[PDB]
Amino acid sequence: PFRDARAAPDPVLEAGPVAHGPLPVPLVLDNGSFQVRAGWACPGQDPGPEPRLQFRAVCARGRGGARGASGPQMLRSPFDRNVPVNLELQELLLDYSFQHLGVSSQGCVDHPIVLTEAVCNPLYSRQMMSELLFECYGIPKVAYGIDSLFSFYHNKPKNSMCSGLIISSGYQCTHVLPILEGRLDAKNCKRINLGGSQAAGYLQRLLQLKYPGHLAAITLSRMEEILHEHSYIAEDYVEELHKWRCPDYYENNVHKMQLPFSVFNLAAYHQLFVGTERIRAPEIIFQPSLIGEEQAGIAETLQYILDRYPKDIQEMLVQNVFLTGGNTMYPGMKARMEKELLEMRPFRSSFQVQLASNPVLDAWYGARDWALNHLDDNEVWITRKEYEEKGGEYLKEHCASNIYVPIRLPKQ
Amino acid sequence: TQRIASHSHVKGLGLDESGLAKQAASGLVGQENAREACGVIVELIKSKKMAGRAVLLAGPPGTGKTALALAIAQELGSKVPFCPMVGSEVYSTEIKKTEVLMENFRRAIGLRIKETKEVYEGEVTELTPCGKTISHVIIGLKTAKGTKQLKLDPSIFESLQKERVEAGDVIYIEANSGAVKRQGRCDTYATEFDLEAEEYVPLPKGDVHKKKEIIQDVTLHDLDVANARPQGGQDILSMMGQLMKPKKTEITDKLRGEINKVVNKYIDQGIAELVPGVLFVDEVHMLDIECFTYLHRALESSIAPIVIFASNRGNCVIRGTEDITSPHGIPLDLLDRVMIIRTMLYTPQEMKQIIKIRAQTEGINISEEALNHLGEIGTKTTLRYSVQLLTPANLLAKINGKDSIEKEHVEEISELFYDAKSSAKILADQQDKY
Ligand SMILES: Nc1ncnc2c1ncn2[C@@H]1O[C@H](COP(=O)(O)OP(=O)(O)OP(=O)(O)O)[C@@H](O)[C@H]1O
Ligand SMILES: Nc1ncnc2c1ncn2[C@@H]1O[C@H](COP(=O)(O)OP(=O)(O)O)[C@@H](O)[C@H]1O
Repeated sequence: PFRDARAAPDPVLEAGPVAHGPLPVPLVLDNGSFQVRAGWACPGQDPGPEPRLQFRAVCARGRGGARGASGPQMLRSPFDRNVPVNLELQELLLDYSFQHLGVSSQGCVDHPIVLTEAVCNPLYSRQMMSELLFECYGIPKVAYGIDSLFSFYHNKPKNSMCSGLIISSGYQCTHVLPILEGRLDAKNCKRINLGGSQAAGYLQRLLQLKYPGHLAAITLSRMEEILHEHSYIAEDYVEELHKWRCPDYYENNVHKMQLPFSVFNLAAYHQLFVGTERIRAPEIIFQPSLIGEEQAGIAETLQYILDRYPKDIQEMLVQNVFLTGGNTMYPGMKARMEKELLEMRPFRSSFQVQLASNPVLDAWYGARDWALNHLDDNEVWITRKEYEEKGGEYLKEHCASNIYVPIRLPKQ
Repeated sequence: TQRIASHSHVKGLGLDESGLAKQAASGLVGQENAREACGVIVELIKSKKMAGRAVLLAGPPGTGKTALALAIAQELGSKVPFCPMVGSEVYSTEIKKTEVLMENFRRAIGLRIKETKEVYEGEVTELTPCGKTISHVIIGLKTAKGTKQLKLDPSIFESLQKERVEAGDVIYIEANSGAVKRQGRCDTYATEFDLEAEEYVPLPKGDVHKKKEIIQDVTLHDLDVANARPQGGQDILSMMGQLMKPKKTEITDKLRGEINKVVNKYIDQGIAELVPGVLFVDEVHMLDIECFTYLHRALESSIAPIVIFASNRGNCVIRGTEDITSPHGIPLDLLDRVMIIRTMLYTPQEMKQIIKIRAQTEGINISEEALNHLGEIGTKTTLRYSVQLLTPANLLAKINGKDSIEKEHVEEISELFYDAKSSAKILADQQDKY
């Protein structure tokens, strides 16, 4: 039976939890598309004690017009396909986050910040995100990095130079990232235009067509439960669906999702039987052709990037296949990935598949551990004055960050 | 399961390590003095030194002559060729009588060869030829255990082209033979069209590449026959093969000469080894005087196998002479070239043991009171007749809902199926009616 989600927690703090040693403790801000995750670096403690503000990245303002609201509670959100592209709907998302974390007082946030961004970020987008940050909030110095690569940095066996493929899958994108000597080989990195949002959207539209008698009973927040709790990824889809074909297996494995009641009441207050549907929603990232979409999918793409290298460095970078982010949470994901990988390697060769320690939070914990180390490496950060000579389309090439290129944007 | 048959209970000569016989062992009973002699023959065949030496088993019907001859083939085992033939096989309509003798003498000598069987199989990922004309062709293969690349010669490429292979097909290559087999299209492409005439198979779940050590057996006769007439060369695909029907033919002496000379080359190089085997000319008294005379030449030849003969005749006329009698139906001239082993009639207690060994081979339970009755009936008739009644008796026991032969079952069957002796008594009485 379905549950309902929680809302409106009580995060309130003093003006700044400044510890011993250096006073400018940075904010660690994972600016996610599904949800934002934000908090103080809190140095000198091994386990990250409190990743506060776990909240959905969505805002309310309706037919009333005169007000808007920002916490977990018609709706809007600041992103287009995992790049932020909104003005004040970004501000009132930052404002919520700062106010609930506490801030000093004066006409700026006194603390430096580390902020996640898109695997590639359009130059205009980076420029705007820098302007909307330095101008309005007055931050002293800033760092941009990629969610996935922070999660890798967290999960590495050692704080040392590495190579691998990162497999990442968030709200509206999945990416395959080849990395060599700690550097993202962004020349031949690739992404797929699908993700967990689109899975839920498909599972919704399926069950709407299965039970037209009660369109209103099924809605995204209930699709979330069946997709998180009750769905799994096949080892081989055309074989799973084949064992699902016989009634004696079906009845033993179909999921009985009881709606809340007011004929045994199921003619409207149905038990929403999900069978094959609990496979067809996860599978979208491996076979986007279950939707209309003609793209290679996470299987053909991995082969298509992996055959663009010399045969020795393939055998190097496949030694660390890493799973992180959103959709990798499905049960069975490691097994499907390592089976699909076994067919596309030399007959006796070796590979290894690692799953992130906490697939959803390790991006933030990574950004924490990174900033807490690189406090004083002033070649890594963008300082407030640099933004006055370099127009905002500028970045500092540390590991776990997008590849910079010399370029400039006309503005007046 | 395997069908039970007339000798399937005998498993060897069953001699002890000193060479002496045991009373009852390896599915034989009795006959110590006569089957210790086969022990010596087995050592002679295992010694490999000799050629053309020969043996005659002699004695009345039903005394074990072919059982002992098959027991020898067990003690040698499948390493060594053992060619059985019946005297009456000589009278072909395609070739002269001595040619049939000579073919069968060659069949009893084997080449034993070793090679590493090596197999590649899976979906074809790519074909790429490699200047002016094709020097080699690269091919890629995939299975659910991995991928490989291979480097083919243009002869193999011609064979792939002939099989109508293209990328996405599932293929078996055998690297030794140059054998190539198409097995259908890989089912990943099964949606290329809704209806198309191909057959689609799943991607193989086995290894891309496999190795074995195998042993090839071939006789000198196989070399003779393959090399004498032009090999047809038709994997079908060639209508000229339709016109000229095959026939057997007199293989020339010259060709056997060259074959001997080439095989000697390979057993010097260590590529092959030689196994002199056995030819069992059973029913020998059915040979003609021409053939009996030709054996005086072939048994002298310093290449010939060991030959075993068997016969059941007394002092009958030699076939083709119209006149001359001789022991065992064999000419005295040849009978002085063989060592003779005599074979002896069974006492009643021997037959009881044979009957019980047949019963438990054939799968039938029999009570002691019934087995004593088949023992008695065997003394009145013959061993080969008492052993026939076991199965029909069991089948009546089964119809009457019982597991085991009891006296009234064998007694009923005895009244229902006659013997040759008692049927002949009927023919002597109703003499004028047949
Ligand atoms: N000593 C024995 N031990 C076990 N079974 C035997 C023995 N002697 C003969 N037999 C069996 O009895 C039958 C005897 O066939 P046998 O070898 O006597 O044929 P034969 O008359 O000598 O020659 P042919 O094969 O030409 O008829 C077979 O079923 C055989 O297996
Ligand atoms: N436990 C879970 N099982 C399955 N899917 C999950 C789970 N938790 C989150 N998701 C999926 O994760 C996606 C969001 O992941 P996230 O890393 O926050 O995205 P981003 O970094 O792009 O904002 C959502 O589409 C959601 O459906």
